Amino acid sequence: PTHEFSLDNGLKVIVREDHRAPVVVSQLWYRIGSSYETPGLTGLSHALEHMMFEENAFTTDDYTAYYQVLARDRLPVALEMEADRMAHLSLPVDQFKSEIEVIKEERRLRTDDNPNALAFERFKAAAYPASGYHTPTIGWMADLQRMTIDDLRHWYESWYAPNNATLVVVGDVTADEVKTLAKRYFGEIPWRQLPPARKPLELAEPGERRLKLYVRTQLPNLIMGFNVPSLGSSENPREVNALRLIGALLDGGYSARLASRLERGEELVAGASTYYDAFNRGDSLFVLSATPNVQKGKTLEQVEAGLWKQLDDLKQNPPSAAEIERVRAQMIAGMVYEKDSIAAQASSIGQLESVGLSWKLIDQDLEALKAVTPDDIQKAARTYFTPSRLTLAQVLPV
Amino acid sequence: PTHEFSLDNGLKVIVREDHRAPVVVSQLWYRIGSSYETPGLTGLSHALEHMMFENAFTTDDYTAYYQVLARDRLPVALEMEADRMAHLSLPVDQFKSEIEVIKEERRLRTDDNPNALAFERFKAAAYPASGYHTPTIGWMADLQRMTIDDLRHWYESWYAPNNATLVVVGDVTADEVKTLAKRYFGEIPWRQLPPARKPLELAEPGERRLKLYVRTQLPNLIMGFNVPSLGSSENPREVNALRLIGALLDGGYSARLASRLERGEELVAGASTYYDAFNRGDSLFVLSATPNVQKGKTLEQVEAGLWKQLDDLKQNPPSAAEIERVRAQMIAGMVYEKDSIAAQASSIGQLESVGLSWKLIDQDLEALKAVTPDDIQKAARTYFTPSRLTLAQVLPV
Repeated sequence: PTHEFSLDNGLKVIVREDHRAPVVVSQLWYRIGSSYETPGLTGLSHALEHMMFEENAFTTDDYTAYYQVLARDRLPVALEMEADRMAHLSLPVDQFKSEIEVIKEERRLRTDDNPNALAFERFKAAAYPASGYHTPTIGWMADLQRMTIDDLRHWYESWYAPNNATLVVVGDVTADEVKTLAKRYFGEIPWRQLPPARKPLELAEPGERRLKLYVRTQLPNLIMGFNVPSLGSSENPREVNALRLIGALLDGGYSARLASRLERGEELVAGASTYYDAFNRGDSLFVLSATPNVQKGKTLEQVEAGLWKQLDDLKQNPPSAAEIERVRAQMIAGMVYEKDSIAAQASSIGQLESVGLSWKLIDQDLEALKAVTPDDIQKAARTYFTPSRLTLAQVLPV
Repeated sequence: PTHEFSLDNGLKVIVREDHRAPVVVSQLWYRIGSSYETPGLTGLSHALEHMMFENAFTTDDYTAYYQVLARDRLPVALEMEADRMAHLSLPVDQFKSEIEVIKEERRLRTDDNPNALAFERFKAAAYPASGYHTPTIGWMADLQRMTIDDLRHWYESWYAPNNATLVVVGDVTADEVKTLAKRYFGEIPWRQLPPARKPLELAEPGERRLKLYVRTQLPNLIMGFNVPSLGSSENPREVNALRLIGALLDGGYSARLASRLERGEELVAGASTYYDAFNRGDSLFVLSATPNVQKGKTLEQVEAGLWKQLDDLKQNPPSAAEIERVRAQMIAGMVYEKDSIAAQASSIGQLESVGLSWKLIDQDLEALKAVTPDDIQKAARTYFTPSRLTLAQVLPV
C-alpha cells in the first residue's frame, strides 16, 4: 500500500495508506545535517531549524525533519505551511539576535553543564577524525558565538530545496489525493542547484585513541567505540547486519552476555550497554558503555579488560544459533512493534531516504537479519573489534 | 622602506625597496587553506594550486605563489600572476591526470613516509573543533570523489583579488609597482567572499593519547599542547614566552633538552620542539623525541623525562642569564633569517595571510626581548597541562 512519486522540482513524495483511524502523519525530511557543516560554522543546521519555529522538528548529523500529526481533513493546511517553509525564509534580524542567545544558552545547559553530554562530544570528535561525524550538531561555542544572519540565510538557500527533500505521508488518505496537494503546494517551488554532498567516510583503521576526561560526575565510566561501516557505506550488507546482531547479543536482555557475564557472574560492571546505528549516510560507530561495580572497588582498567574478554570470545567462538535466534527474534519483535504506528513508519521512510537508502529496505530488513549466520558474526567481530579501530574514553569524577 | 596600498578591487600591495642588487621577489598570497575546507572535500586548496602550473605552497591558512626575478622580468611575472588570478582555465583532461598524481603523491609521501602519516593522525586528535584537524593534502576518500566542478568553485570563491596580497621586495619602487599592479591587476573585479572564521580550538580538550603502528623502525613520541597563537591571542606576551620556552628547550646544541636529556641522562637519541606562533587561529606547542635504545629506554620513560623538564619550568623560572643566552642566539638565527629578500618578503605575506599586520615584522624582536622570566613560568603553568595534551606513541610494526 505504499507509493513513490517525484515532482518536477525533484521533491520525492512517499505515501502510505492506513485507514484504521482518521488521522494522517506528514513529515518533511531535508538532507542537511551537521555532517555537511564546515569548521567555524558549526551548528548551522540546527540553528536554522530552531529558527523556523502536534508538530516538531529535529536535526541530526544527517538530516533535519519536520513532522506533524493530524486530522485527516486538515492535511491541506499542514502541507501548505510546510511548503511555506520551503518556499521562503522569514527571519528578522531582531528575531535572530534573540534566538542565537537561546541556542548558545542551550549549549551551556545541556552540553557543557551536562557531564555525560560533554564527555560524549569529545569522544565523538576523537572517534571520527576524517568525517563530518565529528562535528557536534549543536555547534561549537566559538562558532555559535560568531554565527550570523547571513550565514543562516545562505544555508537556507543552499540546502532547503525540493530536490533536497522528502515528503512522507501515512494514514487515512489516498495516494492520489496526496499527489494532488503536493503539486498544489510544492509544485510551484523551483529546483535549486545543490552544493556537493559527500558521504561521511572515515578511515578504516584510525589507530588507538584513548581519552581521559574529568567531569562533574559522581560515577566513573567507560566508553568504547569501534569505527565501522553502515548500510550507507558498505559493499557487504551482511557484515553490518552481523554487527547489529552482535549488539543484541551483548546488550539486549537479562540473558545477554554482558549482563550475565559481567554484571552478574563476575560483578565487574554496574551496568553496560551498546549502541550501533546501522542506518547512516556514511560510516558508523559500534559503542560500548559500562560503569564499574564501585561497591567492589572495580577499576575502569578492569572493566576494559572484561569487555575485551567478551569481545574476544566472539572472535574465538561463534555463537550458537540457539543464542542467535533468541536474540534475533526479539529484535524483530521489537521492530515489528514499531511497525504499527503510522508515525514510526513515516520516520522509517524518511530516515532511510535522507540517508541514501531506499524505503524498500524496511520490508526486506527482516529477511536480511535472517541471513546472518554464526559465521558472519564471528567474522565481523574479528574484523572490527581491533585496537586499531578503537576510541576509548575514561570519564572520571573530579 | 616598506609601503602598502590597496587597489580599488581590494588587492593589497606591499612593496619593500632594497637596492643592493637588481633582483626582485614577487609573491602572491591568497587567504585560503586546508583549515577552510569542508569535510568530504578536503584537499581542494592544495589541488587547485597543483593545477595552476618559480614556486608554490599550500598550508592550513594560505596559498602562496612566488618567484625571484631579475628586475626587468618583473612586468612579465606580474602579468602571469594576474592572468592566473583572472582566468582559471582548467580543462577536464588536465584535471583527470593531475588528481591521479596527487593521489599517488599521498600514497607515497604520506602513506609510506611513516612519520608524516603519524603526524597527520596526531594532528587530527590535537584539533577537535578547529579547521586545523584537516590535512592539507586531503584525505584519500575526499581525493577520490573530487570533481573538476569542485575545483572551479573553490577558485571562484577564494581566488579573488580582495582575498589576496601582492608582495614585492627588491630593487623596485613603490611607484613603479603601483603602476604595474594597476596595469595587470586593476581590472579584475572585487568579488564577495565566503565567510572566513579563525580556527579557534577548545582551550582544554582533554588528555588524549594515541598509539599508532607504522612502518618505521625507531619508536618515537609526540607531545602536543593546545595553545594560542598571535592570531588568536588577547595576551600576545604569553605567545612570545612560549616561543622562548621553545628556544630554551631545544634552541641550540646547548639547550636544555640536548644538554639534560640527550647528553646528561642519555634518555633520548634526539629531541625536538616546534611551535608556530603565526596562525590564523590557535596553535600547538610540539615536542618530539626518540628513546635511547642503546641504553634500553622506553617511550614511557621518555615521557616522564619530558614531563620533568616541563615541570622545572613551572616550578621556578629560568635565570635572567639563560634567557639572554638562549634569546640572543634565537635572534641571531632570526637575523640571519631576515636578510634574504625572499624570506624578507614571505614574512610579510604570511603575516597578512593570517590576519596580522606586516608592521609586525619590525616589531617582533622587540617583542621577544620584552618577555620576562615570570612570563615564562606563568605560561608553562597555564599551558603545560594534561588537559591540553595530546600524546602519540609511534611504534614499529
